[PDB]
Amino acid sequence: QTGYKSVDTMIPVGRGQRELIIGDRQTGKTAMAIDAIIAQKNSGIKCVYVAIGQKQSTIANVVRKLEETGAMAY
Amino acid sequence: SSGRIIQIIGAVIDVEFERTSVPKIYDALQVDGTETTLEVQQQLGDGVVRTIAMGSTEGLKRGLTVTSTNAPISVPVGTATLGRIMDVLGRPIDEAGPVATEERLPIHRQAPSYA
Amino acid sequence: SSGRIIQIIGAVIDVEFERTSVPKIYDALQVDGTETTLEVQQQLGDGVVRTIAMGSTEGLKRGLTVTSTNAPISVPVGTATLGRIMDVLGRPIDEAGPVATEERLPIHRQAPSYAEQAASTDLLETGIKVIDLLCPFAKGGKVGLFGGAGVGKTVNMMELINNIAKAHSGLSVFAGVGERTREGNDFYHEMKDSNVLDKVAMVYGQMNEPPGNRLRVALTGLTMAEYFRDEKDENGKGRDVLLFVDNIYRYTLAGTEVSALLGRMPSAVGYQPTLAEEMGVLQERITSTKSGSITSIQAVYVPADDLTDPSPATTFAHLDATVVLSRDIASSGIYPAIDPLDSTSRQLDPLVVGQEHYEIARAVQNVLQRYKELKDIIAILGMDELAEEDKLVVYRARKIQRFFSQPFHVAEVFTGAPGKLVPLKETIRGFKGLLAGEYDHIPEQAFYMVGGIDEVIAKAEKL
Amino acid sequence: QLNPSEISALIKQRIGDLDTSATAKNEGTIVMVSDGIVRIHGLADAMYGEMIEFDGGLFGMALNLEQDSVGA
Amino acid sequence: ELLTLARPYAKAAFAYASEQGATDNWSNALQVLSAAVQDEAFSAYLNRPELTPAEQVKLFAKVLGEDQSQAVSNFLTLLADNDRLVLLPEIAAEYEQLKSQNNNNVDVVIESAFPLTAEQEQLLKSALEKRFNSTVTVSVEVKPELIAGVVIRAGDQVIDDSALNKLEKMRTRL
Ligand SMILES: Nc1ncnc2c1ncn2[C@@H]1O[C@H](COP(=O)(O)OP(=O)(O)OP(=O)(O)O)[C@@H](O)[C@H]1O
Ligand SMILES: [Mg+2]
Repeated sequence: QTGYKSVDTMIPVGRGQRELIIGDRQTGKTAMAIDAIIAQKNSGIKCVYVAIGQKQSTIANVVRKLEETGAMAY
Repeated sequence: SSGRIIQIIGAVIDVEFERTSVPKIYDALQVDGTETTLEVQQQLGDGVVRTIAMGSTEGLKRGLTVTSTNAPISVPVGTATLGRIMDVLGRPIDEAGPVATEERLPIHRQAPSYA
Repeated sequence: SSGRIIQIIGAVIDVEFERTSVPKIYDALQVDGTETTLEVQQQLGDGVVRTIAMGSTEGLKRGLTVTSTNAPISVPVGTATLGRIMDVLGRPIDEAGPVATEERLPIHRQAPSYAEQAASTDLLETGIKVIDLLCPFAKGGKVGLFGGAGVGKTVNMMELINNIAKAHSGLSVFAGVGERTREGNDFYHEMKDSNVLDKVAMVYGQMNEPPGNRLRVALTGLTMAEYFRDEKDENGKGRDVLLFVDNIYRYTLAGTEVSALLGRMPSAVGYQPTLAEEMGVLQERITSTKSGSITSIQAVYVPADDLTDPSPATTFAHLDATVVLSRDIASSGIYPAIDPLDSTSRQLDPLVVGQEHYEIARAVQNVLQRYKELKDIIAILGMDELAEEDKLVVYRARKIQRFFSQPFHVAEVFTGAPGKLVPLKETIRGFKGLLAGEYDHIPEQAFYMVGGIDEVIAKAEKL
Repeated sequence: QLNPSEISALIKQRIGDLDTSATAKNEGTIVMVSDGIVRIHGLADAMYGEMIEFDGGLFGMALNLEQDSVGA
Repeated sequence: ELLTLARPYAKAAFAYASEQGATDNWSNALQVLSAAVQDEAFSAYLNRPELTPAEQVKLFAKVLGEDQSQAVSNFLTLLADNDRLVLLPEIAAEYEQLKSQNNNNVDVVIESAFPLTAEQEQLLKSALEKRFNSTVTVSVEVKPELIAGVVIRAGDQVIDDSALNKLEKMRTRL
């Protein structure tokens, strides 16, 4: 589950897929991924993130957001 | 002790040193003749090192001696630098005489940690 | 007289030998430490050779001894492989125990000679509406499947598999070439529940191995198909066999990968200059012969739906039909979901298909393409403002689209897995009547998800 | 001639210290350094992807295996 | 290639030694150093990265013993500077070529199935003299795996009497 009506309806995702997100810059791809993570709060499955080529401030911001949701416990 | 030029192209220069002492990857180098300083770039090995120019490239001849400082570029720092205009080496150009600070800090350092 | 590891960079390997003892090209080299094997690519003088690693690229130590076989790569073949899945080396990867036969044959034979071309062109029918009407096949042909991601393409191939198996003792074979192993496993299990593996042989290259392996799986499948065709049974003529290419583009890319590291200079796109050489080598060993024939199906991928660059260009000069799948026809609920207007074959010819079938195909092309171009104005105004002419055309086109809806024989679960395999002649009859208008008085739904006129009329009467 | 030449080589130089006792196959010499790229003399024993330790205590990655040097 | 790289050095060395007649001494030194570089041990010791050109030069002087010269040392120095030490034997070979052509001598290599007697060898030397060369350098070779006859190679020039004739007849029949 991804929370996004369009995503959850038109192009689903199943446990084990290799789906890809693509687009131009500042398009919430970061945000979309984060929301995807949030959605699995109640799934019981686990979630892992990697940061590449980004200012540490960005990463710390993201981490703080996750803790604000408490998601950074699974 | 000292090294000397092998080749000159544009702003990139090479120095030959004894295997006993070869400069570290970033160090200030004093052309022992005219007024020019050099910054170490690569450890070309076998006593060979590659560098970049900090002034004009002229008067320089293949073989002229040059020394190391064993220290990278460090410029004056502090309030005494404020209200002043210094060069890329911290030398004044505003004709306000030398800067009255002796604190020195290198131009290279590590990125701040995540923590 | 054993060679040693002298230099390794990524995928290219080099070995020293005693100058008297020099391996020939394309012969296997035995890593004396591991089971990994090396194929000669070129001889570097002084007893130095260049090779590619068949197997893992781990455990490698500069100065490790390696031996040869002084013979090309040969793998076992014969009926003792049917329903078994092998590696690039012909080893059991299905954990079903070792292979039973010792009949081992090399993989680099030459293309069949000119004098031994099948002296006459042939034809193949599939019992499928759009194909047998608009995509005829010659036994020994070359078929391309372009695009298609909202539908089960593997379902289509498996339908063709059941087609040929029930149609002929001619067995089938598939090769995994950069296989999306999810789909490969799905296909494996679905053929399994079909209980049809006795006419099938499996080799997989699954995007996880050095480029040579995925290059050479094609040769493996080729060799299996060749030998199996060559088994002349009780008559002096063996069965005509069928091949499945997981993707030709990945075959191109396999060589494309390490070409530059081989010292090869780039090509017009940066590609390998030996592109056409290997391509022809591949295709020319796929033909129809004086005794027996071999044909194949090639699952084609297109980069960014662009055809105007060499990678599909070279391929096209070897196919015989361009089956281009259609997405929104699937959105129209059509089972086969194959475009009826872009797919063609060079086999559309009156001399080979007769005149009547050819001209029916002509007429249906015309009516469908004319209906397409009226879509806009119909949307703008409506059917009424068009002349009474072409209203029947619209109805006939819609009924044609319905008629194309063919329930699948083998899905096991799509509509009950009902086979149609209607004769070409019956479909000719039906489409002739529809073009004439024999039934241009019935809702198109009666033509939907059915086969011949008998089914259409029965459906129309039951409702 | 050939073998006499070899013996004379062993004569004018005895063993050459066994070439520093096979030059310590477990020792790698720092040769060429530029932009995080390390060239190493010796160390014939190498995997494609060894962990490479140093006097500084840090680590490198074994990537390029050459006839003469090592790219890390 | 490698021979191409070696060319100019051979020219220089030959010119100088001829101008000093010490050509024999340089040839002997060349053989010595070629054998030297052939040694894996000697090379590996030489290619140790902690050695300036002086180290390698003096090492070559030592292994040469009391045979070197100032011209020899200069030559070694220049080659060490560009590290062309590797392709030395080819330089020596070309140098031999130069002395042979200069003295107009031609070196001839002959393989026979059976070993030969000096009578026949002298006869062949005379015969190739009738082939109008100045002088000849004969190197014989027993090759009993060859069916019979003597095969003679003068550079690109070859003459056959052995199994090759048979190969020719078979290709002819086909
Ligand atoms: N669904 C949404 N609703 C409202 N705002 C959104 C939504 N998705 C993204 N945004 C906004 O878009 C802004 C920029 O997007 P973002 O920075 O996440 O893109 P990005 O994937 O990080 O791209 P880049 O990697 O180039 O930085 C964010 O500040 C966020 O507030
Ligand atoms: Mg981002």
